[PDB]
Amino acid sequence: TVDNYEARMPAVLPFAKPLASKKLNKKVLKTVKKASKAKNVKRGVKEVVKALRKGEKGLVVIAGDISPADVISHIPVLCEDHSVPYIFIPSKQDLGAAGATKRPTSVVFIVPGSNKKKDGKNKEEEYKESFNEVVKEVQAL
Amino acid sequence: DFVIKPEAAGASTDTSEWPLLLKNFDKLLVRSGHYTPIPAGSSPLKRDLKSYISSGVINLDKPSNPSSHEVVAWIKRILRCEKTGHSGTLDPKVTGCLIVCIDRATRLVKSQQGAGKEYVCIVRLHDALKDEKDLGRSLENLTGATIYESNLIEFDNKRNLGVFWASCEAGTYMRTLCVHLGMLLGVGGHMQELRRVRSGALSENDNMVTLHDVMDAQWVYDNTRDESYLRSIIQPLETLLVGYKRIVVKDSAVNAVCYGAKLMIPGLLRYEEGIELYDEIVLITTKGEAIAVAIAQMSTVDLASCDHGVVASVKRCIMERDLYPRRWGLGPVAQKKKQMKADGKLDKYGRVNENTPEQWKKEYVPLD
Amino acid sequence: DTSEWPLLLKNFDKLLVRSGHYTPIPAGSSPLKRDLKSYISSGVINLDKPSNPSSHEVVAWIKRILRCEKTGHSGTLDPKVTGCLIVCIDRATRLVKSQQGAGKEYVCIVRLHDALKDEKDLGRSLENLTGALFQRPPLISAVKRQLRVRTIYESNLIEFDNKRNLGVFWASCEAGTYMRTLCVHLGMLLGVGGHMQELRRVRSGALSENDNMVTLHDVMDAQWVYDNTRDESYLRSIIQPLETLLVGYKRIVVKDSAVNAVCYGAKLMIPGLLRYEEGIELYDEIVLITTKGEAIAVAIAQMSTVDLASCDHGVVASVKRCIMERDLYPRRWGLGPVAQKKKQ
Amino acid sequence: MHLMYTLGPDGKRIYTLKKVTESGEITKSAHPARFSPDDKYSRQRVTLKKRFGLVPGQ
Amino acid sequence: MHLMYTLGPDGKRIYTLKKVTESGEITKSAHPARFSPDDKYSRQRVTLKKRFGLVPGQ
Amino acid sequence: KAPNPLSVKKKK
Amino acid sequence: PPDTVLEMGAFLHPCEGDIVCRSINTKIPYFNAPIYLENKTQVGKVDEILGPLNEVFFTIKCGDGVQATSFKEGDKFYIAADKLLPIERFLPKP
RNA sequence: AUAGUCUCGUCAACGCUCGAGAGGCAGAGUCUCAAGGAGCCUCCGGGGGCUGUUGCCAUGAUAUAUAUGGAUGAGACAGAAGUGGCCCCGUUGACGAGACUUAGAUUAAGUAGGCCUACCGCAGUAUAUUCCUAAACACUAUGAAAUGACCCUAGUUGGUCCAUGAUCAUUUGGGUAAAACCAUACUGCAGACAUCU
Repeated sequence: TVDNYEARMPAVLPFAKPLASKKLNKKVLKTVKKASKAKNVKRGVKEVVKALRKGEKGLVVIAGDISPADVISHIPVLCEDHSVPYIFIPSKQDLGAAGATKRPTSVVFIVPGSNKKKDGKNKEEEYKESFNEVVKEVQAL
Repeated sequence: DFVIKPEAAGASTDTSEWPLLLKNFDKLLVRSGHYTPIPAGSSPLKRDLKSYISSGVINLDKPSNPSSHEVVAWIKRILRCEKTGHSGTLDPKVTGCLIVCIDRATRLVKSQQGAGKEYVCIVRLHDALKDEKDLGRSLENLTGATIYESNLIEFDNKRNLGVFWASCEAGTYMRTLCVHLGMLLGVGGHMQELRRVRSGALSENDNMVTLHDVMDAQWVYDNTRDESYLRSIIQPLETLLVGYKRIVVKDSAVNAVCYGAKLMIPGLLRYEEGIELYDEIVLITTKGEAIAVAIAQMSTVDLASCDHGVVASVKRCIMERDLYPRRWGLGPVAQKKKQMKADGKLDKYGRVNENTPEQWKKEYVPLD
Repeated sequence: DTSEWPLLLKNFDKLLVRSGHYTPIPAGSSPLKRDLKSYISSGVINLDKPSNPSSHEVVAWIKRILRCEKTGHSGTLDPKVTGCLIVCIDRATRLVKSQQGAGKEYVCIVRLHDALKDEKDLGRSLENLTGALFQRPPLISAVKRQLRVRTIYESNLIEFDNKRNLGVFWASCEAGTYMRTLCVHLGMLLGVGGHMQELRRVRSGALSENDNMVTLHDVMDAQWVYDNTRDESYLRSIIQPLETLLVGYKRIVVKDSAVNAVCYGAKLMIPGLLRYEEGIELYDEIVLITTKGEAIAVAIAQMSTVDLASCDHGVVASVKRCIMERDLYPRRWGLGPVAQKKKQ
Repeated sequence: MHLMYTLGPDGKRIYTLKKVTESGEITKSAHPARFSPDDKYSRQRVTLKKRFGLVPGQ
Repeated sequence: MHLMYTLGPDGKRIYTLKKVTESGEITKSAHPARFSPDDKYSRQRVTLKKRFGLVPGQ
Repeated sequence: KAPNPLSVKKKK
Repeated sequence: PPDTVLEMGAFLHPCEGDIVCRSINTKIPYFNAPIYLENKTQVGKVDEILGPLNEVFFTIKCGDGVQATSFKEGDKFYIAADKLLPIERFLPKP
């Protein structure tokens, strides 16, 4: 089938900057999937906003094909307030699939170290290098 | 050389692009072109921000959690005004169009009641249909005599979902309509979603904004001192009066009409074709401001034909009382009546007595 | 076809026509077709002011070079600013503040006292300083130092060198805004400290640096050319008419017979109105022009569009400030049909 | 939700149940976003829309 | 002085801190030359600019 | 402290 | 010292020997107004008022023996009640 | 006197989704729910499919629960708490209360006094002058430049300025310190509805 990267580009909101490249989008989706296996993830606007307000640190991934736009139009400047890097991807179905849920989600906040279990700590250690290189490539934009 | 030559090309006055109540101003028949403008008042689009908000309406997209009264109270809290209101009430689960009137615009709430409403509704059918088109036929069984008109937009039998547009008074009749569609189809059906696409004069395509827009515009004005966004989201109350027939008033008679006088022939400036006796009309100035909603006490041929009479009576006064100066009593017949009252040819109230000369009994007709 | 027409006569066919017919009077001229004395006495120079002199010294220099009777400016007195300086000569001084609502634009270099840990923060700090702002005038400025609110409408960070510690940014600001205070505030929000290294005004009111900007060498060379050669072309090239300062104003075209009465202080009436803008509102500031495009006065509108279109008589405008001289046009009042009928 | 819409040539809404139309244009949700009167993010929304010229009247 | 400029496609100035742009174009100083009211070289400047047509009046 | 005498002048 | 002092600012960072504070007070301070603690002891006076209307900052001119590096984030700085003036004054009148 | 308008609080009548709660919405705290797991089959420890229209949670709503939905959320604590956080029908008539008026809509160059003055419109002038002197800013005259000059607890190779004149010394001499508007006084020009064919 057609990939959701090329499919959802007409639906991308005008303020969806920075937008990930296809290789970067694949790396972000893989990192989100590994973090969801680590359970080091916040899904949806409510959880992401609450975690940002408490002071959690990580990476924010925002879907681009969001209608209406007032669902997510406060997230990027709120991430800038708390010094958290963010990046936009064009598809919310892919974000939900990588975020270990059946239905699509709007925004994902990877917070490393958010799981109390030791198995979650080991999974954090194994996806840590991918998370670090993704964050460096996002901040390089 | 570059000099504007005589009879050169230039823009001609096209009143079709004039805003709001000033649109098609050339269609109005002219009672008189001789008048003195008073440098008072403003255009409805050019009011200062206090008068613009105090005379403003908001076409709003209501969310699916709250009711209309709660949204109106929220808008009053956000804009920090004295009064807010609305005419068409939406149920909580319904989204769509809602007209919110602010302060002086709340005077027009009662008048716009009873206007037509248009909804777009999704009906969920409990079972699949043997024939799809029968649903449309079923809709034609329910349309008319109360649903005035309806149109089936789409119907997916695999999803068992049908979206259709209809015109009706309320949304509880939409629940009832979906239940009767289910019963006459025989499979049974209920309402999935409902949305009002038109409430009264305004629709969803006529500058609908959201509650986030209202909050952001108030925030921008408070913290940035920028009024453009607040002026964009808020429309004048004259937008609600475009359907009415218009009568244009001289500036000397505006304040007298605002206090409660009956508007008369010397005050009339322009009038519209098709004005019939006892029809509801709108009294406007030359700047397009709405003075009042009135009742036409004379017809169009009468307005063309008579030299004296009562033109209209104020049903609901819209304009503030002291926006225009008091210029009544300064006319020729008015000063003559004052002189007769002072000099004993009329009593203290102005009625005819024995000292009144017979020529005043002939030429003057008391409209009181 | 009217887009190439100069100055205030540009796009004059968009004006609504009240009266299409008039009989011209062979008096006056176009602003570009004036004689050289009237051209200089009504002239405006968009000057590329250098860094070292102040604006007062530059205005005095232009007055001494061109042998004017007075010259003026309404620019901010920050030292070391280069770029746009609007110099009004003689009568044009009365229009020295006609474009204050247009604002100004600046390209500014900020020097940071230390290197930032994060580069992008500088841009973020600039985005924090956009909007209504609390500013106090610096010590160097002649304006009294009280706290005011000044609006920066839009700003953009052009470049930043963290090793050189220098940041070039463009800003659009309200008149009365100081960029020295803005650079100090940027340094205060960053925490490293900073100040204004260089400042350049790229737009002042309506005129910009691309709108025929000349240097002081151009003024002195043009005066030398006219003195020794009797050639006006270079002096006419560097000097602009005052009508350039009146763009963006709503225009009313006045009949020739009604011009000089307006110069004598009369209100403008409906029989003297010829053409007018769409959307003229009551109490707006407007410019009264002739058919030749020369400006009679700045006036205050007494009627709106419907009254301008459909009223047979009455006050159209009241003179706020008269630019044109008396008796440039003949006195033609008292000759109209209604006035002669009442006199008879 | 199920109500989707597109914009016609005139600019008015065309209502569909489809996520992707026959022409291939992705449809938009008709219902507005959830609002709370105690919302505290007007600054963030205004800043983001002002970075891209999306503020009405800008 | 640090402020340099180059000419864009539209003719407006692009301001920069660099001597040479990334495309390789040499940037020009944005500030004007220093002026003295006692300068006595108008004849030389006018003659040289008339020799090459650089006079604005010409 | 005080206005100039030429600034505030009485009528003739 | 005044009997009643109101919390004026919160510490942000030092800047060139001055203390930058985000204003936690709705009103604008007087120029050179003294800045206190909860102990009513003066640490300095207001040096500069800056920032947008929604987010006002002020820098304090530190006195003798008062160092900007000695204070940490979250420290509150207090002003007298009469040294505040309403923000409506600086806005243009209607 | 009469009549109208605006702001209000009661009764009656007629309609409606039939209207005050164990209610709803917004917000705060705690907890639960997102196929994040398990098995199988392939491909090169990881990737892709199958179980899986499965499972987990909510929902009886005019209702198919073999159903409809699920973070652009739902449920429990909570029939609670709180409301000094908000919301809970419309039209007409009558009564009572407070106000504003009681209005015929003027003026093709003004207002007030005794033919003339004063105010009003516009345009100008003045708002200290001369001499000496202090200071600031910039220039200019003379001499000094590539081993150029200045600053910093000072350099694994610091930074800034610099013939487009830096930084030093003598004073060589002149320049700038405005303009616009308000207020007061004075002077002058007009009282103009704009024909021209």
